[PDB]
Amino acid sequence: EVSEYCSHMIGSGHLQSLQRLIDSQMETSCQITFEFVDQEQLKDPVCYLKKAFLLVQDIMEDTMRFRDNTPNAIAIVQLQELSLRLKSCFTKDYKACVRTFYETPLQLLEKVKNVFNETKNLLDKDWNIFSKNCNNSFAEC
Amino acid sequence: EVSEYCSHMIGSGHLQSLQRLIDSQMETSCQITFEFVDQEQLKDPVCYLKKAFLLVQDIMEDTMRFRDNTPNAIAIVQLQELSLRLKSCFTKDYKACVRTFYETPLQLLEKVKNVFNETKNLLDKDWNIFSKNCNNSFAEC
Amino acid sequence: IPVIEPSVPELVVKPGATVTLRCVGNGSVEWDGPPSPHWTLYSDGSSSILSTNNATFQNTGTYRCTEPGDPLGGSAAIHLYVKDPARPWNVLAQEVVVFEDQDALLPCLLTDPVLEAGVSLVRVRGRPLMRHTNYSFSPWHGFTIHRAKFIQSQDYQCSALMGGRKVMSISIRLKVQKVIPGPPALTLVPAELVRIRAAQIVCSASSVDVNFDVFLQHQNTKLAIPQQSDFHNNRYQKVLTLNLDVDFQHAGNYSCVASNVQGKHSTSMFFRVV
Amino acid sequence: IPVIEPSVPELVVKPGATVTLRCVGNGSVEWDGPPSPHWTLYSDGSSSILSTNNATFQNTGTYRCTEPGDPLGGSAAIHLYVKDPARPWNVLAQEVVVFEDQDALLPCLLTDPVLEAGVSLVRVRGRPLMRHTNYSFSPWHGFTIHRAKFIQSQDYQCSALMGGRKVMSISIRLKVQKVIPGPPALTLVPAELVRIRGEAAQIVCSASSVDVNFDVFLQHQNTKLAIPQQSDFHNNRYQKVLTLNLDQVDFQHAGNYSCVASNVQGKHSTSMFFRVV
Ligand SMILES: *[C@@H]1O[C@H](CO[C@@H]2O[C@@H](C)[C@@H](O)[C@@H](O)[C@@H]2O)[C@@H](O[C@@H]2O[C@H](CO)[C@H](O)[C@H](O[C@]3(C(=O)O)C[C@H](O)[C@@H](NC(C)=O)[C@H]([C@H](O)[C@H](O)CO)O3)[C@H]2O)[C@H](O)[C@H]1NC(C)=O
Ligand SMILES: *[C@@H]1O[C@H](CO[C@@H]2O[C@@H](C)[C@@H](O)[C@@H](O)[C@@H]2O)[C@@H](O[C@@H]2O[C@H](CO)[C@H](O)[C@H](O[C@]3(C(=O)O)C[C@H](O)[C@@H](NC(C)=O)[C@H]([C@H](O)[C@H](O)CO)O3)[C@H]2O)[C@H](O)[C@H]1NC(C)=O
Ligand SMILES: *[C@@H]1O[C@H](CO)[C@@H](O[C@@H]2O[C@H](CO)[C@H](O)[C@H](O[C@]3(C(=O)O)C[C@H](O)[C@@H](NC(C)=O)[C@H]([C@H](O)[C@H](O)CO)O3)[C@H]2O)[C@H](O)[C@H]1NC(C)=O
Ligand SMILES: *[C@@H]1O[C@H](CO)[C@@H](O[C@@H]2O[C@H](CO)[C@H](O)[C@H](O[C@]3(C(=O)O)C[C@H](O)[C@@H](NC(C)=O)[C@H]([C@H](O)[C@H](O)CO)O3)[C@H]2O)[C@H](O)[C@H]1NC(C)=O
Ligand SMILES: *[C@@H]1O[C@H](CO)[C@@H](O[C@@H]2O[C@H](CO)[C@H](O)[C@H](O)[C@H]2O)[C@H](O)[C@H]1NC(C)=O
Ligand SMILES: *[C@@H]1O[C@H](CO)[C@@H](O)[C@H](O)[C@H]1NC(C)=O
Ligand SMILES: *[C@@H]1O[C@H](CO)[C@@H](O)[C@H](O)[C@H]1NC(C)=O
Ligand SMILES: *[C@@H]1O[C@H](CO)[C@@H](O)[C@H](O)[C@H]1NC(C)=O
Repeated sequence: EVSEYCSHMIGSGHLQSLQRLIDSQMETSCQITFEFVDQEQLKDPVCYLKKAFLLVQDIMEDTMRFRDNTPNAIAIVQLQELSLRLKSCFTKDYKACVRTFYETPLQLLEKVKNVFNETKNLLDKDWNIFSKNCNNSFAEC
Repeated sequence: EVSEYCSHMIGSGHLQSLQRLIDSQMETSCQITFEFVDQEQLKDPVCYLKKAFLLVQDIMEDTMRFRDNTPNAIAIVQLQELSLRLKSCFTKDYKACVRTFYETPLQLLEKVKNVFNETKNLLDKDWNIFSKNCNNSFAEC
Repeated sequence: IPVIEPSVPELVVKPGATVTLRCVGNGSVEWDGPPSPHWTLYSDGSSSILSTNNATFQNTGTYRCTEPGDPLGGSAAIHLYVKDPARPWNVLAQEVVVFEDQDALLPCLLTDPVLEAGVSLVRVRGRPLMRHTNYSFSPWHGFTIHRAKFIQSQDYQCSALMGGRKVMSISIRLKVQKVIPGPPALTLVPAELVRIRAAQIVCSASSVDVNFDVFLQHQNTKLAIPQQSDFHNNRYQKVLTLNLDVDFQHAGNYSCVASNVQGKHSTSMFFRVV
Repeated sequence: IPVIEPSVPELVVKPGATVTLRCVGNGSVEWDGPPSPHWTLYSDGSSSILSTNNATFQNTGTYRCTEPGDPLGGSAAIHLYVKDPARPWNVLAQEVVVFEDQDALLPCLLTDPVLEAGVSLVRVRGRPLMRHTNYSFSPWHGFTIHRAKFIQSQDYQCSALMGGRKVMSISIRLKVQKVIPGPPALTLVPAELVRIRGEAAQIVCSASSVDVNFDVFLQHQNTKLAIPQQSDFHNNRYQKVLTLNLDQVDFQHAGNYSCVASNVQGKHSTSMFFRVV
């Protein structure tokens, strides 16, 4: 269903909500375990984001949980609706090729923010970037 | 000299700021280690809070760190200023008679909130409550 | 109204069983039901007969009989259960589309009514239902998600509890659509303008969805202006900003026009040069 | 101006050393310096002599000589270092009080100037300084915390680096006090009011200060009314609000409502008029 509206989709307002969510979080040394794409196996910027975008979905549901009707909770919902819209921009075929992490919640938030931010950057340059077959890229894993 | 304004000092605005701070935090399973008063050794409500109030000072400095000029950061500062004012309600003694905990950040925040909340409650009933010598209470530890 | 024999609300049979549904009216009648194999159909003037020798789980569903040519006649119905010990679900559709705040029926038909007490709705890959998912179940129809939301646009599965193990139906994709009233809301300002040979014209459009165009055109020749795009207050904005640091060739009829799947909308102004 | 011999800005001596400070002007002169032991004083008409046989680390500090009979004549100063290998610090005061946004000098005198390259200010029990603590050090005076804040009201310690180990001074308590400008800020509304007898009216007396220690009462004429005040902390300020509700007004309710609030500074007052038609 991919379209020229793959850009204009990740607004700055989205990134602000993420930043505010990040800024609200208490700086603590505690680490949380989560599944995410390994930068080593995927040096390719375009195929890294492709694999990451899929994983961010599970992260926001499982990890990024907030009290109902709180500003952060609403921000998360919007980011999730955003991700549904970002679907049909990413072409995909057949898991794995990923690694377990053990980082602070703030570091997790920075990863997710980076995923959304860099995806916006690339789509501004060209909205049809993430429609490439990374099956070959997903082989070297 | 312990004032009659030992009440009216912990305002509801203080408790709201704490609540907003708690509500802003991401719900995660990660645990953090910290020193806090043991309910087992101190069943006495008045002497529990006394020992707790001293300990929350280090907690807010060491653990409850937030990004500069963020709403939560400002809240912590106010709670810290509040605690300085509260010193003139707590009469001095002497460490120990406390134990190490390993809980989630939200649980730690609930403890601190409970300390501030119950202290306000007691001071409303009588503002000169925490002027009692708990040296005898601190013996059974 | 036509008459179905047997006069029973529902039937429960094993795979392999013989099922024979007969309908009778005054005028010609016809059956409709699940698109399923092994059905034989016998029909004459007033009656019609469905029959199979090898009933399968795919035959599970409501079979409705109507008498065409009788208007307002009404219909008669009967529900068939084929309790396949291996196949608890007969999914009628793997795709469902609704709008927000509508009920969303996921048509997974249970092949054995006694299983109802141990059924649930889940998502693919074992994930749980989205938070605050209001839903209920009917054996004849399937799971209905009440007041569906955009966020619930997911791939679902129907869970049946058989011998301890939960057995899944094939996936069912649900599409929940934002109710988009019409074309993108335009704001072209200023409505009137006149300058001596600076000026600014901003063409803007906003919709809850991102999938919409907007263009600013001088006369009938559209201008190539880079549009600023941002998301705020749960709405997408797209703004074309024209800056003329002016002359007689810039004057004219600037039309601000935006389109989407709904249709095209247009607003305009006049620019004079003295 | 009086004259000190030796004519040197400072001295550095070992514990046990003999130190002799002599001052001379025309007329009586006087020494002032750290309250310290073993000082002997010889004085006469135009001269005065401080002297010790057992100089100790407590003798560390500035010794100032003045001629009390000369007005505007000025003073002369000399600084003494007694470099005790065990005692790097001579603390003059264990308590310091200032107001917010003032410099706060913590008077821990370094007993050996070469140690400066490796001194620091810390808190008791090993605690680090508060965040964004702007401070500097002078050997003759001690650590000065610049633009002190209420949050910095803590027990401090002076750290000296000697042979790897950090050696602590005795604790120094700093009190930073909020600058309370004047009486509580009043807000009495409405400024004007007129109702028909039987209708309703509301008068809210309010006062706010950075400190909690302040009174506020609302009075009809000069007879104060008994209104329960709601008290809350908001926008980093304490509020105390008296809310008067008259659901059923009448002619005797009309009059000179004064809203007046007090504190240790003084009392502030504002007022309005209420008419009954
Ligand atoms: C009752 O129905 C059986 C199923 O018929 C199929 O299934 C229904 C739901 C419809 O889709 C219909 O169009 C299909 O034909 C009748 O067929 C026999 O049933 C078994 C399952 O119970 C199986 O389907 C048999 O077919 C094969 C097949 O798929 O072609 C025969 C193959 O030889 C065999 N595999 C190989 C390589 O030998 C496969 C496999 O065993 C399965 O695919 C995997 O287990 O099965 C089919 O002949 C059945 O005859 C009928 N009973 C009556 C009329 O009494
Ligand atoms: C130079 O001065 C030394 C200290 O003079 C005393 O200390 C100063 C700070 C003032 O308080 C002043 O009023 C005092 O007279 C002379 O003697 C010895 O020096 C040390 C150095 O710090 C110390 O002050 C001595 O007192 C102690 C000690 O520390 O040795 C104090 C101890 O508590 C005590 N017991 C111990 C060490 O556990 C010891 C002795 O053991 C006592 O006998 C206890 O039974 O004394 C102080 O006497 C020094 O003599 C002088 N020099 C010359 C050349 O005169
Ligand atoms: C800026 O440019 C636009 C585009 O040229 C102008 O719009 C035109 O304005 C006309 C006003 O009379 C019409 O609305 C016209 O629309 C049509 C149409 O849809 O076909 C034009 C047709 O020529 C006309 N048909 C006839 C027989 O006259 C038709 C007609 O009114 C309807 O069918 C009757 O219901 O309307 C439209 O293209 C702007 O006006 C111009 N200036 C400004 C200030 O906006
Ligand atoms: C009845 O309400 C009125 C206002 O509606 C109050 O008026 C003012 O109250 C103040 C206390 O809160 C002062 O008392 C003030 O006193 C004056 C005065 O009464 O004349 C104000 C004058 O401006 C001043 N003289 C000048 C320089 O013009 C005058 C003078 O300095 C000395 O005070 C006189 O001894 O003081 C007053 O206007 C009333 O307080 C309140 N109650 C009563 C009983 O009137
Ligand atoms: C879930 O959808 C229900 C639609 O039938 C809706 O029904 C109501 O249920 C309430 C309890 O949740 C209450 O008892 C009402 O009288 C009844 O109409 C229900 O409100 C929906 N649930 C939520 C949480 O909105
Ligand atoms: C059946 O249909 C015929 C033709 O429309 C009509 O004449 C007749 O009355 C009907 N009989 C019944 C029992 O409905
Ligand atoms: C005495 O002091 C005066 C100050 O007025 C000065 O002029 C004079 O020289 C002094 N004399 C002596 C002997 O010190
Ligand atoms: C620290 O002191 C210097 C002295 O000029 C000042 O410029 C600086 O702003 C102060 N505080 C900060 C901002 O850390």
